[PDB]
Amino acid sequence: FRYTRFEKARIIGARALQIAMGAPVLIDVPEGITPLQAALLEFEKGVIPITVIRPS
Amino acid sequence: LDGVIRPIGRHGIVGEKASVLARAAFEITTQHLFAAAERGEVDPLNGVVENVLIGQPVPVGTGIVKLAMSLPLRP
Amino acid sequence: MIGRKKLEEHYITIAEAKELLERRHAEGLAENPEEPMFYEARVSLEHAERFAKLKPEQARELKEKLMGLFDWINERIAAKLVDILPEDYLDIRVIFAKEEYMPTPEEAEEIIKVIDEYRP
Amino acid sequence: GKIFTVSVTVGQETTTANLIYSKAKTYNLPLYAILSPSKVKGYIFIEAPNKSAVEEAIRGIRHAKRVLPGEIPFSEIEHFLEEKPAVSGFEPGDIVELIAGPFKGEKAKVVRVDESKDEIVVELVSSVVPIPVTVRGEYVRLISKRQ
Amino acid sequence: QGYLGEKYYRHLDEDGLIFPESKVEGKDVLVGRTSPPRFQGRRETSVTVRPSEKGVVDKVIVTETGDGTKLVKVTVRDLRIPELG
Amino acid sequence: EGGLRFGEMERDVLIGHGAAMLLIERLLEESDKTEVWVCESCGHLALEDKRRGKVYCPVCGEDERISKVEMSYAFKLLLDELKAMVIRPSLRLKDRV
Amino acid sequence: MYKLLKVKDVVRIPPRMFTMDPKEAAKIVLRETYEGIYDRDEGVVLAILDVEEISEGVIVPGDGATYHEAIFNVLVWEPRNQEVVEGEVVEMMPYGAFIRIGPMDGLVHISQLMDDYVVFDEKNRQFIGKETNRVLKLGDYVRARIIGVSVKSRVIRENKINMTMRQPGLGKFEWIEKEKKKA
Amino acid sequence: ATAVYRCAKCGKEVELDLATAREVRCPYCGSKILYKPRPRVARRVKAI
Amino acid sequence: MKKVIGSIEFGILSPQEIRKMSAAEITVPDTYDDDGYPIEGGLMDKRLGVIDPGLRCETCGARAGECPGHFGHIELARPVIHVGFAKTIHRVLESTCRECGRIKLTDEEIEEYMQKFEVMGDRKGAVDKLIKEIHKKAKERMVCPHCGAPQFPIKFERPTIYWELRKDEEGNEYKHRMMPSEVRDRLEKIPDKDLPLLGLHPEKSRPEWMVLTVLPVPPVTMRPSITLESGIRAEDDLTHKLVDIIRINNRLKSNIEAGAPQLIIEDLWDLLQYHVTTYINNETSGVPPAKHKSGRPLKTLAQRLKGKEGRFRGNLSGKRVNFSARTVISPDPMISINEVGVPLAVAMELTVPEKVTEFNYEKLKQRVLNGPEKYPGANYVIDPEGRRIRLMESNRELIAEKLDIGWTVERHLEDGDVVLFNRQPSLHRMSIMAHRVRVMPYRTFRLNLP
DNA sequence: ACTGTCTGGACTGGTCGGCGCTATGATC
DNA sequence: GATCATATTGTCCAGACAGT
Ligand SMILES: [Zn+2]
Ligand SMILES: [Zn+2]
Ligand SMILES: [Zn+2]
Ligand SMILES: [Zn+2]
Repeated sequence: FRYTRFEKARIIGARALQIAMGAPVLIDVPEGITPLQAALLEFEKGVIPITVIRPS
Repeated sequence: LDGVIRPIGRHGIVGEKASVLARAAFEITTQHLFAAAERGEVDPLNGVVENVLIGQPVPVGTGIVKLAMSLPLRP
Repeated sequence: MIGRKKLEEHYITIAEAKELLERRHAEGLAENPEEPMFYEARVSLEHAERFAKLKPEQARELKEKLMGLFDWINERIAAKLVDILPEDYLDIRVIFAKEEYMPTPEEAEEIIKVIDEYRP
Repeated sequence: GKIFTVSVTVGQETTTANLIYSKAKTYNLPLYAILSPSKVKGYIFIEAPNKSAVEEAIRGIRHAKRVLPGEIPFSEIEHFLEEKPAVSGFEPGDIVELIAGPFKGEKAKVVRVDESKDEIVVELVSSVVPIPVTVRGEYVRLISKRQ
Repeated sequence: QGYLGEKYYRHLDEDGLIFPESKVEGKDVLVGRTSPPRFQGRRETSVTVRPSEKGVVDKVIVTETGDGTKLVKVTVRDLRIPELG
Repeated sequence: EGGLRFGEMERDVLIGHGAAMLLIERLLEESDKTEVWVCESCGHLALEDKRRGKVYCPVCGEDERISKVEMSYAFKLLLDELKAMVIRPSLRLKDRV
Repeated sequence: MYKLLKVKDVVRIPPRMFTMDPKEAAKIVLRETYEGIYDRDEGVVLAILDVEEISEGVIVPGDGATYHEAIFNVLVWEPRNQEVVEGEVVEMMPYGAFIRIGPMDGLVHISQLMDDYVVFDEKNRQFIGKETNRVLKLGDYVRARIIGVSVKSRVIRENKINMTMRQPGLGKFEWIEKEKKKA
Repeated sequence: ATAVYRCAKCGKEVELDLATAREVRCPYCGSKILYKPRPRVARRVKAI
Repeated sequence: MKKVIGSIEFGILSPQEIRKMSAAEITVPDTYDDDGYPIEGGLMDKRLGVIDPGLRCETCGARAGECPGHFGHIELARPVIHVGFAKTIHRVLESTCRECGRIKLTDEEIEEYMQKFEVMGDRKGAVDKLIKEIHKKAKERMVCPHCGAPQFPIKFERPTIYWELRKDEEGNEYKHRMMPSEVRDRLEKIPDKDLPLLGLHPEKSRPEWMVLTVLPVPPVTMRPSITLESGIRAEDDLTHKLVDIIRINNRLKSNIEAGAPQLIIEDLWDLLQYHVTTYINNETSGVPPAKHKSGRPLKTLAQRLKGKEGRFRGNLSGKRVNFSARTVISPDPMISINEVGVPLAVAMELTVPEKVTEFNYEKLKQRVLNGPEKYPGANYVIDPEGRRIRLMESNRELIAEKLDIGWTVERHLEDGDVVLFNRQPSLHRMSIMAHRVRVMPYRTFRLNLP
């Protein structure tokens, strides 16, 4: 299983929107980054909770 | 697509588009809209340009991605 | 319209509603602000505890007895009967005057001494 | 004598008719008759042997636009030259609109109508309290016939 | 109403005209003009510098138009030292 | 102090990039975002009275089934133009989920 | 009339409630959303008891909140036409008397309170019968059936309830007992 | 609110009140165009 | 909750719907009086909306800038053929009998065409082909299959003139002008079951609605009025067209109520028809376009919708956006391909709205404490409830002390921020890319050479 | 069934800057 | 003098249509 570019962008956008209005970060933060960077590090650490629904 | 050669203009692919707003936005806006009013056509807004005109997300790229979330997040 | 669709609809009685409102009051007491509910829910709980004629389990038993006794009545009729708790023909008549059926004196009497069982 | 229509500027049909009369008097025109009813706005009628005389008589006046090609039958304008009060045909209980007067641009309902005093009595529909007022019969226009 | 700000009229004289050789910035008032109200207090219709433009007021000319009304033309100069772009 | 035009070509290349939410933010959320009241019974634009404090559909009634829809003000102007051109657009509302 | 309903609905949980249990968060959202309002086909939404089943969340575009398909129990109150109910008079003013029967307050007309020209006493807010000589005071249990419900607004207070009381067999509990004694 | 102005052609000082001016012109030569004189308040200009 | 437009259904507005949607009735062909106030019953009536800031709308009670506008209706003295449907009307006039009103097809043919319509599906081309075939088949029948009444050919003259080729008792062939009232009466006789054969919806596209009896005047907001620099209000072209329409309609009503002869009534009817046709579309072929007093032709709703400058292209498909800058580009090999040179003046103007969280609270607090005149700073602060406050010198420290989790800070453009970089014309999707902000104190943009 | 003719529509996008216009012949 | 109703009704390509 692999993540497409559109799916990854949607996941990062949803995670950043969640972080902006709540949703505390599941990993450490560099104390000053934007929520988009927080979502990027969450994706890089493989800790994101958001899945992708695919038709079948 | 329909078994005959069609152009890309108002008399071709755009002409047989199922969306009223897609046909009206490109060419012959007045007569296309009036003919749609005559026929009582229903626009399902399944295209891209109609969602652009309205404000709904387009059905291409990230607009087709569906996401699921597990609520009990415990960091 | 509450929600997208309704699955089950039941005509609940006064006693069970009072129990549910007491549970909501306990939940609000567990909630940090001192106000459990709004004005309408608190006033409803006060009215229910003022008109708490029967215990919730006694009300449930009476309602199920009414439901199993006859067939033309519904949950609303049984709930209204257990709410009023009739004793004679007058209140039964003023309840069923505008209803679809004006019950005969025999079935009215049988409803009456079904009702007055374990009646406070 | 055939009746033709001359279109003129609204509100000054009488002035154009007087100008045409003066032109006919001082220019020897074969004009037979000129009519300008007050109810008809922006047009006048000319009884002339032919339309050519009509367009020649109205020529040179900037307030006369054109002459309609058709010919008006005399039965159409027969009712115009008839002695009849403006209050005739108005029955109480209907709704009228007041053209002029202090109540300009107001809808009302007719209560009393008389032809001897050339006046009519109307109650304002927008008034919360019913207060009848009197207004000239020619100052109202029927909008819906009802009893 | 319509008062842009206290500091925007700091370069104006008592006649509502800007003094020459005065440094100006964006939205700075050059000619103080008041208009009669539509259909209240007098409106504000002062001529101001463009928001993205600045410079120094080079000259002020007072004259009349063809109808005899007053006309004030303010020429403002800005030094353009060459730079990137 | 005018804005910068995001023309048809810019929208086309944003579609080609596959950026749906970026296009939504550019064309809608930053230019003419607005909210309207729509009647679910007939699709007409409902009227909201601040004095009465209530939202209702004048062509239809329906004081209950009225929903708030977020859309561009240009789309509302287009709907008004269509109504002025004796064309009735009926907005069939759908749930977001 | 009190009612218990099982309602399936989409509940929106904001990201600030992610750390909490999904059932508790859905219950909190439903309580802050639906409680205290009036529904045309349901009545006075009184309380949300619990949430039985919840589903996996779905994130819609343009919103970080999570939407869950949840089934829950709602306790509501629906006034019915020609329905009898017992209450207590809580407010009296000359044109009519207000009685509490539940979440709403029913209005009983002074003309139609009894088949007698009952006078309102402004000294102590009392109702005095001219011929029957029956005194109506605050805190008296009464029974009446409803004839008019106004559902023109979604606010409970703005809704109006009018009942009927001139029919025999209604009124105060003492009045009903006295009528039963004659029969 | 009267003020002094400089004529465009003759250059002599012209005195008039713009608030209540029925007509603004230089009476000395009839010129209808006037220049606002530069104020004597010291201004500071950065050298390049 | 929130709802989205799942689908749009199109149709023809019925006169009853126009009357119900109208908040006012317009009869005065004027906009403002001498003092500038709106005239009651006019086009600028407060019941249709408010543009001037002082006024308050009568229908909804809202001030200017928030009132959506409300439509009005004008009761025409005589029906007027809609030009956009006019040719289509002629098609119906060539398909339905003049007496019975049914289509000129047999019952078996009608049933077969119904099966053909049901079978093919939803492709537009097949529907248009079937409609054209049905119209061609019905237009060549001079005898009604249901009533047997004779039929006459109908000649369509552009834009809204209909001629019926009739025969006198002597066999001479002449042309009778079909008035819009007669056309509407003929269209009213067509039942709902024959409408799908003509390509009309029984409940949405009734043919009688194709002839205008009530004219929907647009809201004030959609045709706004502005005040020029000379103090004279500048009316819109649509406002002038509606003024002319109202004046002609009032003259026609006055002449009808006065018992004017037929020459008057048809002439005023033709004038009103021309005015309504120009109001629907001023570029209609065969008629002179409506012109202003200065000789400038007006653009009506059709020109507002169509064209490069129209609503569809100039306002809907493409529109001006906020938070955008534009300036000259200069080379900068010292930056990466991922980076764009953003000037300090541009960076301090364009603001990124960043929500205050537990990890960026100190940075956003420092941005607020810097202010709009110090880089890196902030320009606006939005509370969780939703009130936006502009940061000045006075409240710069007060807002910073009031900053908490959930607040939004519109901070200046910082290094590493993602922005779009587009050059026009955008021939391909590679004509815009997302770069990283690099802030330099010069004035021009800087883009890497590759 | 072919053939020339009449009618209708579109004519790349964006930006900087300016110029200039949007009443009048009767009436008291 | 200060107001006021009215103020006219360039080429090329493609689809539909009388004519032979
Ligand atoms: Zn509706
Ligand atoms: Zn001089
Ligand atoms: Zn309004
Ligand atoms: Zn027939």
